[PDB]
Amino acid sequence: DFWFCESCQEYFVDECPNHGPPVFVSDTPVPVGIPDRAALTIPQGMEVVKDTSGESDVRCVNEVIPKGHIFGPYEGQISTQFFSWLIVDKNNRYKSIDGSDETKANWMRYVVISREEREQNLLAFQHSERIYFRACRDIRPGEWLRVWYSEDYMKRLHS
Ligand SMILES: [Cl-]
Ligand code: NA
Ligand code: NA
Ligand SMILES: [Zn+2]
Repeated sequence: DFWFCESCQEYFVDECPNHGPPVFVSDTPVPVGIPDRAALTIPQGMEVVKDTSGESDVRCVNEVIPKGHIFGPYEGQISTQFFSWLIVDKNNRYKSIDGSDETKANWMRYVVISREEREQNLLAFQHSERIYFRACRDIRPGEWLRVWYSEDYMKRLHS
């Protein structure tokens, strides 16, 4: 697996020759199995906004999230067969990562998937059989997170 530099629109081994290594943002540590575990894992600088209708949305708060920042991995149940992400395993077979159980998943389950290219600020991709989201532009405080599939990820899933 090779990381993609959003700034250069090129791939690299482990360190971009012009921007350096990938920058990863850690989830807030929360023990698995506890109530509302997923929402509590939200990194500092982000907020899970739950409404009275039971729906959730996620926003940047406090400081800009720079383009290229990586979030994840997406957590949940992994199996061969509303919150399901496909991965292509080492044996060229599909596996599904399911964030349905809020006690086992992480905050990324609440990220809204949007096909509107104007609002997208995250791109989903696979690295080492896990799903990550990378900021495809700077995300300013108050901006809602909106994810779509990276081109490489869509090309990978067609196999
Ligand atoms: Cl990918
Ligand atoms: Na932030
Ligand atoms: Na959501
Ligand atoms: Zn670069």
